[PDB]
Amino acid sequence: SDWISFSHMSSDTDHFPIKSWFRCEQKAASRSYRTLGDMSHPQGIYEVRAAITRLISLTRGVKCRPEQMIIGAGTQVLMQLLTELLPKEAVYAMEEPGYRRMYQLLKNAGKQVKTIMLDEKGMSIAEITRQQPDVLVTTPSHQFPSGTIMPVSRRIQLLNWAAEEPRRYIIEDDYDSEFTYDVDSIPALQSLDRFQNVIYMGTFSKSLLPGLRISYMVLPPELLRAYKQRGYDLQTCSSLTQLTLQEFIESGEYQKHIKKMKQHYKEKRERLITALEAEFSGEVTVKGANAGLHFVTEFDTRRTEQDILSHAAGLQLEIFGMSRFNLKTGRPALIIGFARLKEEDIQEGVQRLFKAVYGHKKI
Amino acid sequence: MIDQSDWISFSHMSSDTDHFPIKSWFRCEQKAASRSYRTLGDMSHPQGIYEVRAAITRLISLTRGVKCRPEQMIIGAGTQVLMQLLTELLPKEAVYAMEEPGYRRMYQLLKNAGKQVKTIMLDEKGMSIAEITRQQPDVLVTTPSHQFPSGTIMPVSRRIQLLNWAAEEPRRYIIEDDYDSEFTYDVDSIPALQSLDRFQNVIYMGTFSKSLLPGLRISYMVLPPELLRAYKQRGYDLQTCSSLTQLTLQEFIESGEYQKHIKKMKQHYKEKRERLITALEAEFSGEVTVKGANAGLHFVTEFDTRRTEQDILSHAAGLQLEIFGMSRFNLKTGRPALIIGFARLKEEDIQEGVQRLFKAVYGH
Ligand SMILES: Cc1ncc(/C=C/c2nnn[nH]2)c(/C=N/[C@@H](CCC(=O)O)COc2ccccc2)c1O
Ligand SMILES: Cc1ncc(/C=C/c2nnn[nH]2)c(/C=N/[C@@H](CCC(=O)O)COc2ccccc2)c1O
Repeated sequence: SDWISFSHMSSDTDHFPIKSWFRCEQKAASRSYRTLGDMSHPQGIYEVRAAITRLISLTRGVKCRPEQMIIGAGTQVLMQLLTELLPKEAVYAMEEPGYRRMYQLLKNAGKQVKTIMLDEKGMSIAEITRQQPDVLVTTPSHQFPSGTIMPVSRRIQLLNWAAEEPRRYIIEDDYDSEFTYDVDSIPALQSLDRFQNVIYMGTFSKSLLPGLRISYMVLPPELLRAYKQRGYDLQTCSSLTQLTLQEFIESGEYQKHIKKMKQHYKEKRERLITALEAEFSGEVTVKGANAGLHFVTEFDTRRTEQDILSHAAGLQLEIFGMSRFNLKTGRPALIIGFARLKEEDIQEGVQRLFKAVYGHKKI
Repeated sequence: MIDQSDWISFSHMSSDTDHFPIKSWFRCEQKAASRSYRTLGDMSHPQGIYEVRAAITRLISLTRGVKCRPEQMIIGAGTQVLMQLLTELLPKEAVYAMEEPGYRRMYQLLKNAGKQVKTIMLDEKGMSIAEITRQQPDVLVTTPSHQFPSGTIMPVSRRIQLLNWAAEEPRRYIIEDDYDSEFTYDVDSIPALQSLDRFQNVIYMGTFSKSLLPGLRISYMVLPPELLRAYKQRGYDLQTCSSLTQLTLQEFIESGEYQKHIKKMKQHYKEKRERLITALEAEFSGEVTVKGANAGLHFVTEFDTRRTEQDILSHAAGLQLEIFGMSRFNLKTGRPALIIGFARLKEEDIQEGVQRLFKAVYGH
């Protein structure tokens, strides 16, 4: 195929060390084959949880005991489980724009879900305070999709809000947090909390592969108590997959991989920005590009988003429109992911985009 | 002394890691990866990769006569996630009914979702249609190929009474849980209940987690059109089975490795069951009643003994014999009945195992 991907929901496969991953799986398998049908703790194998605990304490400042952690095949199963540990009449609140899939999950569960618009610092604490929800879903590292990084002041506002009344919860979806360009790392919301009002949720899908689904969540001890009272849950990650993750982490292959990828995506992001800036000269507006694996581009042009995307599809440019992320007019806005984008396709990538916005490039 | 490690297991909740072709599984995974690596980076179709679903569909039509299209099938990491999903596709206020004795874990899942769950006793033909029509549930959970745990194979005639019952009123459904259906022994090679479902009241539930790599959970669910339509209305589900685990399973099947393994295992289990039956019959000479064999990986033993089912169980730990009593499969009182599972039982251990059991039962 001659497709070029500006997709945010695909991941790199050319730079993921799949041979290392398989070697770790062989090493795990050799270490624990006798017990493979035995290590089935519903929360995840303890040592896997401890390995992830150590990792996210180092790289995110998350503080927690392995016993608080729950591993799962993907963020959806963990979220669904979460909605059953939280009070059943909890009013939820989601960033708009945001993760519509999760919006739909909460609606389908019959939950009330308020939509909290963004401002320059991320999820609006004014809309939060006005609408008085019980549970926040927020993406502080790199707002999904707008790309805004929640500054520390706004984190503190959200935590003060959770702290002012019993039984308010912040679900911190730290998706896309493994990378930070032209700015340093901000400690996680969970890390700043002087209390225990944050559920930390992380995923390995952006850093290993969507193909494999591994996610986890760190419960505040009281939601852990409700979880432990259930008595019937089964782990959804295969034991060998968990042990492979453990070996991949404790061998150092994981941290080696992230470091190399941090450099790769930084240079890719820079070059892709320069190329968008030369091709569009000033008629592109780029925002949300200080972290994560995508940013936003707004375009000064006359066609609809449904049209610009319909042309790009014809021109074999995989790209998505910002309208997809309304939970529910202006100039067209698109999501440029660059995780799957080959460096050698950057120049030809913007062209096709510079042509999907209308149909040409006369110069 | 009394070697502490010398445990013999009669437990049903197992699968012989020893006998699984682990190297063939990894070679299939490697072949899948060579063919499709540039595809792991994509998002699986939410139902599961089509070609995986198609391979499973071809398999279960051959091996069970299930009649379905890959389009109807939903892959998931274990039966529980699929059952949770199912409870959300079925009407909120649906009234469920499960076999008693049965699978406590699914009972707990349903009750924790706030569902009314009826418990339905067995007769000689399995789940009691008479109790079903008395207690008036909407959705049945049943194990027709080999009732868990009594081991009764529901005969065609009772299958038809269930199908008739479901067709009589709107919003009835039959969940066919076809666990441990990869094995039958010399009788009752009867196809899936779903193969008779002229009116689309059946949801077929199958699983590989007994057949494949220990610790791996791959299950699937075949949905009738109205529930499939309800599933497509959601628009937000993410496939829980790793794409590469799906592609390995597909290679395992289409390379023939999967069926080769089942033929071998089936043979192994038929002989092990035979040898274990001959031994129980020799040791107990009629003071034992075996029922619920001819399929699966466990059967039931009723014992000719003044001892308590709980006295036998506690003496059994005292002999390093891991065994389970029928009493543990009540959801929520006479001759003692035990579940003999021979999944993780060594042929070396058959003669010792029944002799230990004889002293669990009688004390001498
Ligand atoms: C804020 C947020 N929170 C969780 C997830 C999903 C998590 C997960 N964790 N484990 N499994 N799934 C997503 C992304 N969702 C998909 C597309 C969004 C959409 O356009 O709908 C992309 O999925 C991935 C693709 C490649 C790599 C990693 C994720 C997300 O934006
Ligand atoms: C009627 C029925 N339906 C599905 C499943 C499991 C499905 C699955 N697939 N993937 N993930 N979960 C089981 C599980 N039974 C286990 C629990 C025993 C208990 O405590 O009662 C024991 O293991 C087995 C023993 C004998 C046969 C099969 C399994 C079951 O009984």
